[PDB]
Amino acid sequence: MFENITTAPADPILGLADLLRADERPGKIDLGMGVYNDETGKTPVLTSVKKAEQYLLENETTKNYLGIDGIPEFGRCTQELLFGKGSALINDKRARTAQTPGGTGALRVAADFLAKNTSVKRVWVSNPGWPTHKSVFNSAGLEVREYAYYDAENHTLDFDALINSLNEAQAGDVVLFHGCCHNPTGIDPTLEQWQTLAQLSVEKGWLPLFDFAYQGFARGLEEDAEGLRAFAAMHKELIVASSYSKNFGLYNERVGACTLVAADSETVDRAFSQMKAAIRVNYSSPPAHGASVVATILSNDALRAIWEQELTDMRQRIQRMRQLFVNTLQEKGANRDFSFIIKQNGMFSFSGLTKEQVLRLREEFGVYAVASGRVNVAGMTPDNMAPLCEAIVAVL
Amino acid sequence: MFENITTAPADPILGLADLLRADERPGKIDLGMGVYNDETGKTPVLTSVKKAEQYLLENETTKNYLGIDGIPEFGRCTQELLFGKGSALINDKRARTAQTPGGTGALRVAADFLAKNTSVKRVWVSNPGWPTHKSVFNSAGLEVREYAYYDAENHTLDFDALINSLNEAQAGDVVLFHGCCHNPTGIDPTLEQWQTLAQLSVEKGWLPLFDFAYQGFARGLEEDAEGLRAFAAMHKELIVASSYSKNFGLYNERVGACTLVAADSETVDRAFSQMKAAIRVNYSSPPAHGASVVATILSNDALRAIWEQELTDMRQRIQRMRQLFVNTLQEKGANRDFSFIIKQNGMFSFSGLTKEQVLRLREEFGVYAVASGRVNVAGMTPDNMAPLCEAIVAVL
Ligand SMILES: *Cc1c(COP(=O)(O)O)cnc(C)c1O
Ligand SMILES: *Cc1c(COP(=O)(O)O)cnc(C)c1O
Repeated sequence: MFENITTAPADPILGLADLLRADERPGKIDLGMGVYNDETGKTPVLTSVKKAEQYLLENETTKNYLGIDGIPEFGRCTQELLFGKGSALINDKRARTAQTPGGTGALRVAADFLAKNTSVKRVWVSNPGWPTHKSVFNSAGLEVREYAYYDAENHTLDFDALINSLNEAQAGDVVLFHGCCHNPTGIDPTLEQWQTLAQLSVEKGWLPLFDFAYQGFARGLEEDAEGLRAFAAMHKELIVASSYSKNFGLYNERVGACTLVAADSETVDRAFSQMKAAIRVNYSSPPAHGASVVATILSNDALRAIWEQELTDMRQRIQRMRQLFVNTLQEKGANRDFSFIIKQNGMFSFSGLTKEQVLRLREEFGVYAVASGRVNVAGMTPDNMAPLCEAIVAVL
Repeated sequence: MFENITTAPADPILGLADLLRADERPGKIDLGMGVYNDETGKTPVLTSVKKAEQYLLENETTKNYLGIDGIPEFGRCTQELLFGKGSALINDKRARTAQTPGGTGALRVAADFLAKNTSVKRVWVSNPGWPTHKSVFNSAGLEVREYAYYDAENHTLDFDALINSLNEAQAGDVVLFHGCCHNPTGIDPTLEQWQTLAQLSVEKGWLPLFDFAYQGFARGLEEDAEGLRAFAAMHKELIVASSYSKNFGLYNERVGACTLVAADSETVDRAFSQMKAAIRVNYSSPPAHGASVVATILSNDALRAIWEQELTDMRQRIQRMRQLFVNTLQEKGANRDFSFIIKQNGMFSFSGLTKEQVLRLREEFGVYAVASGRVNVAGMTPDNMAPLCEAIVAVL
């Protein structure tokens, strides 16, 4: 039965891991996958997380199955983090949250839910964008369409082209937006642009689907959610797929959530029962450990304070590497101006390097980036900055 | 968009949890979901697990993403547990294992893999059986067919009817077998019957898919895998979905595996790349905690010894509750003979109660069982045995 199965094409992002371990030479620099590194080039477990794990080890009395939607406290805390402490969506009980295995798992659950319970046939994603989006929605039987977003010549958000691109989107179509720290451009809409988009969305009857994997990496927890909250004030329905992989450094514990919002509590509950049905035939119930860590931290004043400071330190170290990167590039004979990199937020930098330049950096310099020219700034340290910039200057 | 979504039908097994919390009266007895309870009626964390979690808390240095297939040690140890220490399947590198979120997650991964990478169109499951099987395979677009299995009049495995039922199965069809502790009959084929089945399977060209969620609950770790090993000796290809939810008491951490076997290493690797592609568009990579606990225990001689003894104690307590159940039933005026319950292995008892009797036990006695008449013996304690048997005798 398996004689004729064909080898699967490598993943443009996940596949980098395979090439890295395969490469033996020393001095390799991993600027591929979006993982935070500290000044020493390691991805440590946060102190707040270690303390929460300590608490769980001493107070946990059973590993008995969680409900299909997961830990309730986790859901409450996630909703507060997304919509704000005293949000009306929470007061009117218009939102339902299912704990899922990572933000990717939330997208999959959203995809299966939409495919068999609604008339949705098309999902609009940005270009440039995150490849996994297309792969996940296509796997559920939904077609993916792309909308313009980036002005490569001016290194800015091409709002005009974005709006014109979306005019081709019909009512009932799903439009996916990155909450903040757009992957991979790092360029987000201003509050006024978000407001215009929220207004345009209601008017044309689109179903907003927010992918929120970097809350806290742009400006702050509350500020980074302003766009989403702008939409939530106008819309009766929406979907939010969020992840705690980066802001909690819980990558491998797979901690995320899929939040559903409807016009009222009876409608959301009815729709949510079908979301649970989708989860039931996938992994049944979610993994407790990671989500339990998040709930413990967010619900304990002391731990939350420590975590929030650790998040701030991560955001600040990336900002510093971002400025050291630009300076070191020009300092070593940078062919052109890379000041546009300072205005990008998040872990990445959409450098503008071509596919061949990225390939060359990999083969003769041992520097790994994504073929799109996306580099992980969070992967830069004071130690690898010099050799890193020297390789880039050599391929320009 | 969500105005007209219909409420999802309740799950025959998972739904019991919702009715239990909704029921306020005291004295409720949960004999529904397959979860182990100790003499006190609680589902404790195993001591070996607590020790492994202790080790992880002190030695873990990062939560960085695991590869798509999970922790390699976990896979190695899982293969050894399934096929035996020095198995030829392991020597010839004919098997590939992906760590998955629970045994249900492994089934889903197997389902998606088969649906888009092979000609498989039909999956054969037993009747009586486990409802989630049909739901998972149907969700992937595969049709489910049922084969006879139980002799309700003699409380035995109707081998004749099983064979005749499967003659309608064509080559290229998938046939699902429960490794041991058949859910819900608790009646497994003898070694000789397994051998006959392995022989019949090869001859008719079926693709075996084993669901192994109770290894160690029938007779022992090695003995419980004899059937599977009988098949693995004859077949060139097969699939095994296993779970550590019960034998490790790690229900909510979602620890399972999907093992693929092919004629040779180049074929399995090629086919496995497509299995990873299936996982990639679902949850990306698996949750580390639970699987890391399992790997730690199985690879440490000291911890493994403690765990194995804890497994033995669980199996033995269930056997004792099984005999106390029968005695207490006749002792209180049991209408008929329930000695057939002693010969069933695993956590359950296929009692023979009708749907109405089960409904009545629930509504006026507060005793919860599955509509199929399946009762969780592992949920019985010396404390609830009396009231439990009195309710059952009243509905007979
Ligand atoms: C990292 C990321 C996610 C989710 O990641 P998980 O590891 O699955 O939690 C989702 N969307 C984008 C754009 C991301 O960068
Ligand atoms: C319990 C069980 C499983 C898997 O359970 P998970 O909780 O998903 O690990 C699979 N098949 C049967 C027949 C089971 O009883």
